[PDB]
Amino acid sequence: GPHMATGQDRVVALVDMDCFFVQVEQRQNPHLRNKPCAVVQYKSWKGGGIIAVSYEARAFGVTRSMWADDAKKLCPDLLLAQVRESRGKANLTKYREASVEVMEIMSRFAVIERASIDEAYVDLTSAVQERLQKLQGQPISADLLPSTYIEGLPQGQKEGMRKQGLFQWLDSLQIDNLTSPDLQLTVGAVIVEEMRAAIERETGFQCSAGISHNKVLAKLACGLNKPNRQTLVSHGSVPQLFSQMPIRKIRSLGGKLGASVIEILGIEYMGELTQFTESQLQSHFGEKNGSWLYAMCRGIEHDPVKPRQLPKTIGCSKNFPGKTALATREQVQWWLLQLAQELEERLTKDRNDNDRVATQLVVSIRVQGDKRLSSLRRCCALTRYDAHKMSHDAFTVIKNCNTSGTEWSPPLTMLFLCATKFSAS
DNA sequence: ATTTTGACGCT
DNA sequence: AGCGTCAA
Ligand SMILES: Nc1ncnc2c1ncn2[C@H]1C[C@H](O)[C@@H](COP(=O)(O)NP(=O)(O)OP(=O)(O)O)O1
Ligand SMILES: [Mg+2]
Ligand SMILES: [Mg+2]
Repeated sequence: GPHMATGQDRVVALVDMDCFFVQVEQRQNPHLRNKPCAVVQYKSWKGGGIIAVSYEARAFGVTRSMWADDAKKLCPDLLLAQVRESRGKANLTKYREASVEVMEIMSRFAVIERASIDEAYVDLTSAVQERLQKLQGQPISADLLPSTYIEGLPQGQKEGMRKQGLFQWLDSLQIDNLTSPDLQLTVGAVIVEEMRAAIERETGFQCSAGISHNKVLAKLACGLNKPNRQTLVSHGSVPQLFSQMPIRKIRSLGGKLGASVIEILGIEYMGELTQFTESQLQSHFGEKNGSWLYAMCRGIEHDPVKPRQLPKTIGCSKNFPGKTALATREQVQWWLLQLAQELEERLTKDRNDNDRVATQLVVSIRVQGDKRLSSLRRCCALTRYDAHKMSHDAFTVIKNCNTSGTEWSPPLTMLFLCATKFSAS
């Protein structure tokens, strides 16, 4: 009762851009706007591989990882934008720069955690407290929440349903209580409406958001009403929401760990986890995972929003599948140089922008026939931002993988260079 | 022969 | 450190 934590101490939002790379391309090229569209990498093999899909194209069944040639079978009028190629490889600079546009806007509202190229968490707890003081007990008009869904409501047209749910929620709020978690989430949603309006006004890009008490629930909430909408998941909404929620839908449970939860416990839904003691869950999944699951299935998580707006690593990667695998020393050295030149360009820009220098170079390769994605991943010192030195050092680190008694055997099917371990500069 | 990323955990 | 998991 009075000593049972409820995980309602923070207001956390997760903002995630809608079909992000597509919107970047649609801003640049108005002919792509409001069309079935996808972003592809490469072209010669099966029309290229799709990495982002507009909602209009998703209605035809087009998905990420599809070859463009097959997507065209589902959607004959599908429009395509190609990722830039530089030095023989896909180059993601346009999307990294568009991401910075969005992150810098979000950072005006609160400190952010950059969780991917297109999404960030924000801890709105302080901002909500401030806004609740500026409010002075006044009620919250539905007009301040024009794109907000309240998960679980209404209870007892889709825009009409959205407004019915919001009306039920607001009618039940105790606006007189500055410590009420539900009121805090509501003010958080007002702030997120403002943040999302600023992103769209200042970049042209639309996004969705989740508002809840922790990162996992905010991320889950965000996807409930994509695109171009935001969703509030209250603590009270958790039992019903989790009662039919597949375990794999919760962040970190979409892979082998989640599959093992399902198999070992004989359950399907997140809510079913409440029927195990913390010790039982720790016995199956480890101390850390077990405690995390015990709290998470009750809607409780403590993972903080970390104050980090910039990536911690800067990497360059290229696969050489099938016949294109690298079988000569000239080939390996040429491609290591291509990757190192892109890396040097990005590192020099990062140093000028962000007052830091990377100090370690990680080199990773895959050899043809290896079942693992990396046959070798080894580090060396990164002492100067020079592409020829970095590529020579990478070659020195990998050269003893060549079992050729000029030739490279087995052929290399992947090269990867990554700068890590930044220090102030 | 989806690829190109990038954070964090384990030992 | 090097390897693995998870997800964008
Ligand atoms: N497997 C992959 N390989 C390469 N790039 C990928 C990728 N998955 C995503 N990206 C890139 C391209 C994506 O645009 C971007 C963000 O990924 P999301 O937020 O997971 N998906 P999006 O924003 O497109 O649609 P939604 O409205 O459902 O959020 O990351
Ligand atoms: Mg997105
Ligand atoms: Mg995303």
